[PDB]
Amino acid sequence: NLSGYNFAYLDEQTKRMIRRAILKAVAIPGYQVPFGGREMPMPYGWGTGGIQLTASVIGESDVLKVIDQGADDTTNAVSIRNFFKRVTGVNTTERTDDATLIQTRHRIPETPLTEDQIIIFQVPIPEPLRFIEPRETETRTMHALEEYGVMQVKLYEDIARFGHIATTYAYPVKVNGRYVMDPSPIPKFDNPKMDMMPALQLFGAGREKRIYAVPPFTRVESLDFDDHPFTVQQWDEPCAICGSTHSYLDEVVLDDAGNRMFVCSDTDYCRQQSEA
Amino acid sequence: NLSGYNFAYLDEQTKRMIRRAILKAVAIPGYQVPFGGREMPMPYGWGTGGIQLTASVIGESDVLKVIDQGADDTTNAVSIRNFFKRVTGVNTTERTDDATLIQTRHRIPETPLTEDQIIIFQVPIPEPLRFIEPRETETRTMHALEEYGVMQVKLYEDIARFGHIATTYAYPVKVNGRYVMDPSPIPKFDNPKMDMMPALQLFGAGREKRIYAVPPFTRVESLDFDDHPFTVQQWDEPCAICGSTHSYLDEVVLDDAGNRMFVCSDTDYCRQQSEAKNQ
Amino acid sequence: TLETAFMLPVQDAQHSFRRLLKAMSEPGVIVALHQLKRGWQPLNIATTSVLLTLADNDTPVWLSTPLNNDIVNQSLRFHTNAPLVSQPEQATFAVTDEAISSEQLNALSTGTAVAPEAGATLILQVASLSGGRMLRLTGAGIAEERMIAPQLPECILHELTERPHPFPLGIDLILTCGERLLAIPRTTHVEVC
Amino acid sequence: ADTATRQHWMSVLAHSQPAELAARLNALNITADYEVIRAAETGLVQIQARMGGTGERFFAGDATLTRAAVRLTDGTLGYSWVLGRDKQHAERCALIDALMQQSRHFQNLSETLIAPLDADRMARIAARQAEVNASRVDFFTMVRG
Amino acid sequence: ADTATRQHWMSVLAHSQPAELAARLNALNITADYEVIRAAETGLVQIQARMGGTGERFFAGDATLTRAAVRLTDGTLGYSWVLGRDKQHAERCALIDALMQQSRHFQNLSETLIAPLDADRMARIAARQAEVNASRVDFFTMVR
Amino acid sequence: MYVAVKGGEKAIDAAHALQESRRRGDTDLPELSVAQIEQQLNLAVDRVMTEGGIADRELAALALKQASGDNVEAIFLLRAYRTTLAKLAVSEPLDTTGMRLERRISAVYKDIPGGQLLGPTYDYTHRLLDFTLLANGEAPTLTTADSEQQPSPHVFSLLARQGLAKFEEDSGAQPDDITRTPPVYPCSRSSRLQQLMRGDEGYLLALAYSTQRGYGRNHPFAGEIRSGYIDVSIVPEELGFAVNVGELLMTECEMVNGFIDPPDEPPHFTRGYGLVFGMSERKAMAMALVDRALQAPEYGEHATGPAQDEEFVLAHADNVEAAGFVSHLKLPHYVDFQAELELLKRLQQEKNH
Amino acid sequence: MYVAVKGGEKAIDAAHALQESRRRGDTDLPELSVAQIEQQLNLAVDRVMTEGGIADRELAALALKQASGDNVEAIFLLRAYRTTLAKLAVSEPLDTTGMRLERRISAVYKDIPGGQLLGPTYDYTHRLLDFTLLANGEAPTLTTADSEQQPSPHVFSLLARQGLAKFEEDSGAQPDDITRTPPVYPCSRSSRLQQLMRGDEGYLLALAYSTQRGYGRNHPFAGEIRSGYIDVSIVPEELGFAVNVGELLMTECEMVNGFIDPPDEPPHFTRGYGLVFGMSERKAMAMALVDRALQAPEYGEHATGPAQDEEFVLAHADNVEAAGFVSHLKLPHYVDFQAELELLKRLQQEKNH
Ligand SMILES: O=P(O)(O)OC[C@H]1O[C@@H]2OP(=O)(O)O[C@@H]2[C@@H]1O
Ligand SMILES: [Zn+2]
Ligand SMILES: [Zn+2]
Ligand SMILES: [Zn+2]
Ligand SMILES: [Zn+2]
Repeated sequence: NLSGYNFAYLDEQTKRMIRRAILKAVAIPGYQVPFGGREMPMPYGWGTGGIQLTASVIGESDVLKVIDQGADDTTNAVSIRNFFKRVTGVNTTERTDDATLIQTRHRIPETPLTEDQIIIFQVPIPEPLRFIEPRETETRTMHALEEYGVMQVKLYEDIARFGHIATTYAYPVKVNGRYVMDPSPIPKFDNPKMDMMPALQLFGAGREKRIYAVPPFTRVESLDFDDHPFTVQQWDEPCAICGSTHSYLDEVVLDDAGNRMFVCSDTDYCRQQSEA
Repeated sequence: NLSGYNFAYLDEQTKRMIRRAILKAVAIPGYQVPFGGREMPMPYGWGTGGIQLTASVIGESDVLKVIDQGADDTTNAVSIRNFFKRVTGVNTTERTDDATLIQTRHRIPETPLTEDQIIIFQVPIPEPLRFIEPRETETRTMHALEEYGVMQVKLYEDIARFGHIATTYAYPVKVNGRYVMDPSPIPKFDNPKMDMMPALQLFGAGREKRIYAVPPFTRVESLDFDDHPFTVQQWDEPCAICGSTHSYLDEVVLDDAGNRMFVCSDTDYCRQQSEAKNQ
Repeated sequence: TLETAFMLPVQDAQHSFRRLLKAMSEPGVIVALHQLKRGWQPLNIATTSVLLTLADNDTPVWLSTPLNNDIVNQSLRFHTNAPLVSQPEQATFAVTDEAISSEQLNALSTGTAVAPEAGATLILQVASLSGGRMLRLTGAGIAEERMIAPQLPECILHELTERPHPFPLGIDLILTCGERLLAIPRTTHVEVC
Repeated sequence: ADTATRQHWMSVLAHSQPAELAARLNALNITADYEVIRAAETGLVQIQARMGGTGERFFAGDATLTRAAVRLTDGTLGYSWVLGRDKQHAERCALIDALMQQSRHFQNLSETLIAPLDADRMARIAARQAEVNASRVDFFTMVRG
Repeated sequence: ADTATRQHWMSVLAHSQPAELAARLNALNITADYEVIRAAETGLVQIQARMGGTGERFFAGDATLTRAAVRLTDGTLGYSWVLGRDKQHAERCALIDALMQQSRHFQNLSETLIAPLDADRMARIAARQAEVNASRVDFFTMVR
Repeated sequence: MYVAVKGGEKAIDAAHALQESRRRGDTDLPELSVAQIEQQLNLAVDRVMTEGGIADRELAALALKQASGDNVEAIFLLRAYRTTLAKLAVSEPLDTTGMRLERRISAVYKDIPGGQLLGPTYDYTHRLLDFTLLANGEAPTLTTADSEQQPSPHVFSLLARQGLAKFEEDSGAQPDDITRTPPVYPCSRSSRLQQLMRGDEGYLLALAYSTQRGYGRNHPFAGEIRSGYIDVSIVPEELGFAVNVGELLMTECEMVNGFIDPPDEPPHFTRGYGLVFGMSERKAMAMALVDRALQAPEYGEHATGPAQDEEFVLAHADNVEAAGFVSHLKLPHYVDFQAELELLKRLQQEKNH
Repeated sequence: MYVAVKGGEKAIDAAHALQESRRRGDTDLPELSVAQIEQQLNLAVDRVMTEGGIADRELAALALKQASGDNVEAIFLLRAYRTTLAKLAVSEPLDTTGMRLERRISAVYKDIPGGQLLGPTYDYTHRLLDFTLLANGEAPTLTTADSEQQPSPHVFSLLARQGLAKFEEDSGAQPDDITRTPPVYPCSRSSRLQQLMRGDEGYLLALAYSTQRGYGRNHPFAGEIRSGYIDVSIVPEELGFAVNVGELLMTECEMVNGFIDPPDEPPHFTRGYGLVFGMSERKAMAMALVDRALQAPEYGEHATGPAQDEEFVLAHADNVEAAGFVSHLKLPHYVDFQAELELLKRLQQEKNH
């Protein structure tokens, strides 16, 4: 408890409202449950929806793991981890194995998520079809109408415009076989990991104030065509540190002339492999 | 008589520049002469231009009269007069006829000014076309070419909308038959007093960095139409104090009920009328 | 050696400016500048007072060759720090005597229609402020009419009577004779009677 | 006393904190007689800055500048211009400049007055620079988002 | 018509100073077993203003507001709402609110606690008004 | 946009330690307390309270102390701290007629019922730096007069009872709350006033100045300025009656603006409105002027100045948004610039071989 | 019959007495010193030094103390004091390459010569109020590293030697001085920069934020932020050579603002410049952005938004003018308002009866 502040930095009213919204979202997998909180200014862009969920669901006994693009060394991830250490005092770990709360931005950890874990995803936009439908009045109703063919248009025309499905980030999915949800801009590599995961996944968008959750062991399938099944391009380049190419690789720039290298995005799995 | 500051609080370079500006303004009656105005102890828009003009002009032998809204008892007038006393230590009078330098805000004294008197005006907006044209880059050329037709169009539009000219104070004048000059924010009631006056008229826009002047016995003609002549403010009541009927009156709401009393803005003239029997 | 300046520079400059302002705002009025008791010869008392009370670093001064002495230049750039130019067109305060020529008069700066005050002031030293051609003055500063007979050169008389430079352009003339000073701004209508 | 040496000791005096300069000068106790040609005057110095640091000049405001000038019995004129308003500091700096213009005090003050002050300033600079370098950073960026 | 009196003494408590209220309450040496049913909580009170002072409502920021509740042995509930963040002050105000509803303390505390505090506040308000009215600008005066 | 950056934890912590040590300054001097800041730097606290949005003197002074005197950083701190507090109630609408006046002036009449009560004000002071403040001293003794407040009716009430202006009637419309839902332009006048009260003082001042100079003129008259304590009241659910929770020191500005000629109503004056915490009144005057300027759609007058532009005025008045925008540009964008370098280089090759 | 009496001077003197009593605040607290404000409210001091025009920390702190924390009032106090003092000299153009760096960062290049240096900053901090500052305390002992500073050439020097930018070369032109003569639009870049350095930081920050709307998500980059001590030296005529008169803490921002393709010239990155006293990083960045926006006429651009309108931006940028001419509405205007009242009464009596 930070002096002068509530536990987890949020007033209990916002916590209670977000908790009620989380319960409704769990009872309705894939549905972007609205919640009517206030406006909270934060320095780092990440947090308008993820920090709120973490504060709503974090407890004194939790172990927090903050991840930015899979990494824990990121400046924003370190800042958020320190912020939650200050306002909650929870323990923090660098291992997906020992973590009980994993706040991540645009990345699922390589390590399988076990039971008694919650993973929170920051969602810049909670409705994928905002790029097509400008007015939200039809967007809400078409979910009940099940008119999910409109979002299939971009998938259909991606191959026409480029020859292959290039939507490797924020690829839409259908969860529970009913609700079309768009996760955070996680890579196509991690989209399979959402299929019947042992852990409870929470998605929170702040600038839109919509929450949706994926209960553990919930069937979520990538949206594609039978003639063009959802496939993830295998990686043919290794990691410059541990070498293993079984994990999604991000790029780190080393110089001002464009020089760079590929390293495992999930630094925890990278360290696990390196120490092997 | 100065308490550390130079006489009149301004250094000699500043006063010399202001003096050159005043001479140019007198040589070009009605034209706004730019000058390097300095920041004064009074905030911009509180009479800094008039203060600087008086500091440049005033001498030890002058009797300074500072009136705001026609009265010497106004808070701003009190402050300006006290500042000049501190920095110059000159004689200060409330009688217009006894004064040598008169610094006014929004009023021309009811008492006619004599030959050797200089009256200095505080001007917020030296440009008479500022409200029609906010940009100085355009009004400077409009004054260069004498393209004053837009002011006449403004008066025409006022007549069309209301049937009367909307401007009531700061009523634009034509000076020496050439320059459309903005007077101080004086009532149009005072506009006729500027015509062929035997006193020198100075106009200081301290925040806007402009000085202009009207020499003695200079034609001053308020703008108007032939079928819509120039008319002055008039009240159905005399002064509640001196019974005057030719002085610019002002309202003083007495109680919440709505009881009014009209009394002279020019308090010196009011006192003159009160002591000399009543009007 | 250098010519001295005002004994009381602040008070003397203020009084000189007030006299000059009286002369300028009421053209045709002769005023006496009794604050400086010895002008910078060839410059007389009134011209020296005008220069001391108006000239400074910002105002280039052009002295006509008859008046362009050495000690006067030294004292002028020491007491006022005013730049000393060699051509009439570069001057803010032109100083000349009866020997003024038409070319010099027309070279001076009359200002611009947008900046009419960016012109020059001609400080002319005349043989006398009376006894010349009888001149009638009308305009701003003159109630009904004024009569003055200064001994003006023919070129300056033509300038005043004809005004080749339309208002607001023109040169403000300051006639000086000893301690006495007369002013004709560019807005004064002058006829030779 | 070449121009460079006078510039050096004048800069050292100007950057010296008024308190340290006063204390060290009083400890020196080498006091002489001098005539203040110019009473310590505080005014303004107009700051000229450059566009982009190397382009055309503009005026970046002003700073207070206290100037003083001193003369010695033998006719050596000393001067000082120092940012601030401490008139006593300005006249003291002018005094030391005048004293060091002459061989009587030049070598002594250079070896025991100017050098210690410059060394103190260098020590303060070094300590501050070390604690600032404690915050030296090397950021590594990542492509995409 | 006890609502008006309860409002009066509640306002006298809230407008009081924590130092004044605490000192006077300690001097009274009056205390009854109470339990804080609501722990003193400091949050926000939204400020509602009127356009032109009399027109439509708009929101003019927030202020800090502390609230506490105390239940006495007999079950009387005393509440408090004081601008600021002084939680002990809010608890004291709630305790006094509860006590003032007991017939044993109503008249006694009104004579000894509420009326003196109101008098002190009025005294300082009058002094400040005198100092402020020293700045009034006089223009006209009746003359007989 | 968002460049992920790694490897600065030690340097960032060292930088924060340096910043805090510089905020504390030289330890020889005492530590500038918060009570001192709120008592003696009261106008900075007024501005920070008004813009941040919490009318707590001590919190604003603490934020100012933490920010080393920076008003934008203090406003950020207070605005963020507002998030951790629970909305306990909504007050009754303020009744400024009941304000306990510390100051009251009216520029539209020479004198009015109640008098021109100057109160504490820097107006009419000669702004000559007071160097005696470089050392300690003693505050002047306060001359006393009649310890009474005369009826001070609002000058606009007087103008409306003459028919020269219109009373601001309450239609019962629910005020908009930007602190719950982001503004959508065009926004109702209540939302505009709420955003104006939170806007940067130095920017709304410049917009009001522009309107004065002729960029959307509204012919303003300081119809009334008031500064005083107003009682705040709530109606708790636990109880059923209104309770008084304290008083707030606030400043109210009512501007008399140019008159209009309605098609079927007598000509009358328009009016702007401003309302701020504390006694910082230029913010209230600028708020009233910009309020009148933004009332252009209400009066059907086409905008001719930037101050009449609703989106321009309101979308950039918030200090927090602009400060965050400017701070983002400082963050390491090594990758993004490398993209620009390649884009620029291709243009150089195509247009110069 | 209501004989007029004098109560003006006795009104303003009492008002000023009340204002000074309010300034001193509660007397049970020690009166905060000018040195404390200088050392702990150092960012307020930096702003007042930058906008008031005198780089004198003690004077700025005194102005803040005398203004009751009102930054605008302190700025105007310092600006009015400027008139008191005489211009003793003009320094040689400042050399920011010889800065003793308190802080040096770049958002475009990682490996800049001399190394990145976060220095004292509020960047990366959590905007959490430090309630431990409600009581006395002391900052943590500062960590230490190598005590040597490597040479730190400008980033734009690298950009220019790479052909991606144009080196800012002095042509020997005489800078314009608005303090000597009134502004004459259009203004040279020197005049614009001089005016901007005196411009209110909130107004300039809002203008810089508004310039973002012009383009999309490709924001500018802080090419180099550099805060540290610059040596000030003058060439006195008594000596003829340069004398090092002191040093000033200044912040210099060079913003990379995107590239343009001038005709008959290879495209290059346009740059904005901002120079402030002290560590006023936000003000310096806003100044750089507004400077780049006002560079429109010389780049052959069209003003899309008020920020690129030279006259509107510069005429109202000055804090003192805007504050004075907005606060002047508190001055009596009953003569002018009576003229309005008479016309409106006549209009009402003709529109209806
Ligand atoms: O800019 P300045 O300093 O010369 O102020 C001149 C005039 O501007 C303001 O407007 P106002 O006429 O109502 O009275 C004030 C003041 O007298
Ligand atoms: Zn790896
Ligand atoms: Zn009368
Ligand atoms: Zn970015
Ligand atoms: Zn006005």
